[PDB]
Amino acid sequence: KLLEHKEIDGRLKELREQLKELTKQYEKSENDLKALQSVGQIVGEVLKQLTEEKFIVKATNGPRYVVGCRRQLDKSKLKPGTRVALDMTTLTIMRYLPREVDPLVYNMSHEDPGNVSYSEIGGLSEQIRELREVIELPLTNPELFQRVGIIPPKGCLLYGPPGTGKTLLARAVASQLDCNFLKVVSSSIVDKYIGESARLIREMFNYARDHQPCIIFMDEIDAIGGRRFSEGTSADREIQRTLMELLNQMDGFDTLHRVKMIMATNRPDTLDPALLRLDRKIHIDLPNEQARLDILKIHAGPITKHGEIDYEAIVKLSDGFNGADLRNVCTEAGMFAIRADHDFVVQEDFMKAVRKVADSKKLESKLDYKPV
Amino acid sequence: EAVDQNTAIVGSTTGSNYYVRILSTIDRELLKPNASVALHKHSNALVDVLPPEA
Amino acid sequence: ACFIRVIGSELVQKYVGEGARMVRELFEMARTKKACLIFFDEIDAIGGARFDDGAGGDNEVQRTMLELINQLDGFDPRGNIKVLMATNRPDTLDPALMRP
Amino acid sequence: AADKQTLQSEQPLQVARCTKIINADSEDPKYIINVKQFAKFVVDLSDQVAPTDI
Amino acid sequence: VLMYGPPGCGKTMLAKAVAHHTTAAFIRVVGSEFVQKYLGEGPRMVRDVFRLAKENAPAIIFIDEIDAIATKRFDAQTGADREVQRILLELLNQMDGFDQNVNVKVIMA
Amino acid sequence: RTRLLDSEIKIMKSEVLRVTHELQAMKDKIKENSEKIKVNKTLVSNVIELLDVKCAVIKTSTRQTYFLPVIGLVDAEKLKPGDLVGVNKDSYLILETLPTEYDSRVKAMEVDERPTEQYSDIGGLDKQIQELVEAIVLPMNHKEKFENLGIQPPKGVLMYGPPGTGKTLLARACAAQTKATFLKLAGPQLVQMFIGDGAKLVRDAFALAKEKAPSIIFIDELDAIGTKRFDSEKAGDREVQRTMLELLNQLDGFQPNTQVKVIAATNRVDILDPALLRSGRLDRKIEFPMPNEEARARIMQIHSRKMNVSPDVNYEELARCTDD
Ligand SMILES: Nc1ncnc2c1ncn2[C@@H]1O[C@H](COP(=O)(O)OP(=O)(O)OP(O)(O)=S)[C@@H](O)[C@H]1O
Ligand SMILES: Nc1ncnc2c1ncn2[C@@H]1O[C@H](COP(=O)(O)OP(=O)(O)OP(O)(O)=S)[C@@H](O)[C@H]1O
Repeated sequence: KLLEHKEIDGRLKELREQLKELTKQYEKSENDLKALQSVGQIVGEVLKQLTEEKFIVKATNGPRYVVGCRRQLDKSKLKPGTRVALDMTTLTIMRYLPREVDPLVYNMSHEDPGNVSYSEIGGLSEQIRELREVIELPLTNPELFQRVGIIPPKGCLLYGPPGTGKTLLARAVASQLDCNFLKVVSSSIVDKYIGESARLIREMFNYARDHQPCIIFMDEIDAIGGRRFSEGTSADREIQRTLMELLNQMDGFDTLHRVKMIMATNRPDTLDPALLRLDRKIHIDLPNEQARLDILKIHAGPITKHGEIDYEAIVKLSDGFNGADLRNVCTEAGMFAIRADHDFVVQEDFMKAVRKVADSKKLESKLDYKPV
Repeated sequence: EAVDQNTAIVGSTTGSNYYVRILSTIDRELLKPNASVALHKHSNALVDVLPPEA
Repeated sequence: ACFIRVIGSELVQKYVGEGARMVRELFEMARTKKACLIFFDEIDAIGGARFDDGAGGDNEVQRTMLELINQLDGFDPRGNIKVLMATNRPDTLDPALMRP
Repeated sequence: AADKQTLQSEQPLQVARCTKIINADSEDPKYIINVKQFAKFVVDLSDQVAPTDI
Repeated sequence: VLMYGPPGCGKTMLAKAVAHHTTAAFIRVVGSEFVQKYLGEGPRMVRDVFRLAKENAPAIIFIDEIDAIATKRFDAQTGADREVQRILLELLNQMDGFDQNVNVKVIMA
Repeated sequence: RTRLLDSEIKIMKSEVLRVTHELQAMKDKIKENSEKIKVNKTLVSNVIELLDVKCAVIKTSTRQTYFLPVIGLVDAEKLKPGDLVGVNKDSYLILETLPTEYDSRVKAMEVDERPTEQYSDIGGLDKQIQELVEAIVLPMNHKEKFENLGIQPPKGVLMYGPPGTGKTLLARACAAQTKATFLKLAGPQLVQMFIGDGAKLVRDAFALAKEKAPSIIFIDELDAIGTKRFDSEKAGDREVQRTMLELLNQLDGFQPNTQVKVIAATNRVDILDPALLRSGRLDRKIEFPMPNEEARARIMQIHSRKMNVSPDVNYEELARCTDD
């Protein structure tokens, strides 16, 4: 009768798990006690190192002082400009740390949603390789440019109808290369002041200078990149100011290594000539019959359909439609099927979607403007 | 501004200019500029002035 | 025989809820008496379309006007009271004011 | 000196600055406050008050 | 002195070449950094620049921004009243006519 | 059974270990948690950024910077760079996170008046009934049905019609019949002198919608500042384009989320840009035809029902003798 054995075994294992979790929690509690004891550390700025101990500083949000480091903050790399922390009591430097990251950068560096690789949207069959010849050329390896020597460019410029795939091209390249896509669109930089936009721009340039394989994305540069007229509104003067600053930053003084730009907008004609000098205006070309049908297919893979969808019917039913367009086509097909809730899809519903999208095309006008 | 021997009204960087005494051994012909003076926190007692800053 | 002047210009006050507090003050002083008159003007200066700005400023108008919506007609309506908000122009209306 | 010592006898209390309110929380009122201009204050009142007279 | 680089140029490149072959206390800046919100920010910037320049060594310094910065059109009472005021004021008051021993020959283009 | 004694010894040891865990946890927690509550009770501030080489900095209500090597009483995932947090003034350890990332009238954009109204009232809008239901109440609840088939739910509707066919009536219908997240939007309330308002508005509203998935955003006369682009020589302002393009690359360009419920209850759509209607923004574009002959009389009797009527009223003659 070993009932005591297994019973005490279960009780002791339960008490073991319980006491382990609760003692680890008591340890975390003493740890939070230490965190209280580990007082916050004001962040000031050393204005200049007078001597190897007298570091002339000013509080980032207060007066100025001259104190020293704790023991081993490695003054070697510590020079006027680097961000440090200070003592609670004596203001002495307790820890230096990397510089700020200016929140807006994270807003254009951390939103990136992972998605499909580089085979979703059609019409860019030859563009897929074109984009790769600049998109993985430095990313894969620059050592080829020791045999050859050619200095790496910074990027190029896209165009085409709005949201018709340039957005989706950027999404595909992001979710395909997957290294350092800084997804910036620069749509609301200038609120009402002058140098703030250029200021954050300089910050982004430095940030990119930190890490090597940085990737710069810039869509809808319309009201930021733009063209420099005579003195317009104060805002116009600020825009042209940051333009020249951005144009002066391009050349700067030191080569920003291993960073690549992505200039994009609906209307890249808006850019000033002094700026439009971007190896070439790569285009997402109009999906034609082959491309239209390719995207139409890819929009209809995971349907509860059958071997019924009439392909050439929708093909000739079309007058130019991109991946987003024929995505809407398959969607309105499944919707006019869901009108009365048809879980399957017949190409009849494809034709009803053709009706709806042709009705939408009535709301189009003047659908092209050439840049440069 | 200086008033008497080793004592001067000195602009602060905290928010309150003060008229404090200074270390007398400082060369009297060096407290003329609004240069980077340095004092104690509470005492606000000038120890020396530094030429450069910012 | 009742006529109480409350001009929307004076109603341009810079204290949050103080406008709404005056709303309740006037609305209940009116309900004490009867056949009253309350004459809000400069609704051009007050506003008819719910303009919103991130300025963090004219939102005492927001709370005040929602309190007004609450306390004018329905929830002890004006009845023997007339609370009048009028304009120079029906230019900026709102789907909340055309109510009979 | 008609009351020149009662004012020196009222002294046992010095509290309650301006302290404007902002809003309040739930599961406890936790009314939110700014004193004059300094900052926002999600306070918990002195329970010897009314949870709605604030 | 002065330069101007149009399409297919390299005027700035020349400046950086000289920046190499120069071997003294030269500081580089951009005039765009002079436009902010509060009073005299960029003006006081260039002022203290002049001070520290004539202080360290009257050898060399250079700044690179002319367009939308050195604006002779002082005449539009719509935008940049105090802004263009302080901009062009710093520009001309720092011109000083000249100073003849400082920051020898900044350029722009 | 000789091992039973050793098992009883080990069980007494496990009981003493559970009691010791009880002591070290609860007894010490009296003190620790009581101090935490004190900081909470007895007496709101911003996160700056994150390091873990855990290592975070504090931005105060008094706008002051304070690093810490260890955060402590909160979780870094519950945080991010630039986060409001109710923090110990003294310890400079974050106590709790502040989930009030919402503006004043950007939050007031969620309205709750919601007067009731059904499709029976509106006369002459039968197809409006059908399509409004199918594209409002079903994307509100039957989101999976489109996924069952596997294409997409509808993506935006365009409510157009001359003044006296009604489009905001569809807003009121979506309000009454559907009880999802009310969040209006209109045209005139976009007019601003402060240049650059709709950007932060749209971003924060998108985050809040991520919190509030049944995100109904009825934008009456959405064509107001979302308009056909212009091209001239200094003839025209820009901030409209700032906010418009910002919303373009906010909604479109990224963030696929079927929570989208966006509608334009304007009068005309000819002033709208081709950048505003293609395939994911306002998918369907159905019109508000003039009440034909007796749809007018239907609306009329909807007015002519509550108010007491002498039944000697044939609405047919009425509707006929006032055509168009
Ligand atoms: N021959 C060249 N070889 C390599 N890079 C060159 C050459 N010429 C110009 N560049 C590029 O242009 C920059 C330096 O020339 P700059 O004089 O700054 O051009 P620019 O006259 O300012 O024309 P902008 O500013 O681009 S409109 C460097 O960053 C180079 O990348
Ligand atoms: N089927 C209908 N049911 C109710 N009212 C209708 C109908 N058709 C036309 N109307 C008229 O149209 C008005 C409805 O306008 P709404 O769109 O709800 O609000 P609104 O502010 O006028 O928006 P507009 O003018 O259409 S852009 C009512 O006053 C009705 O008299």
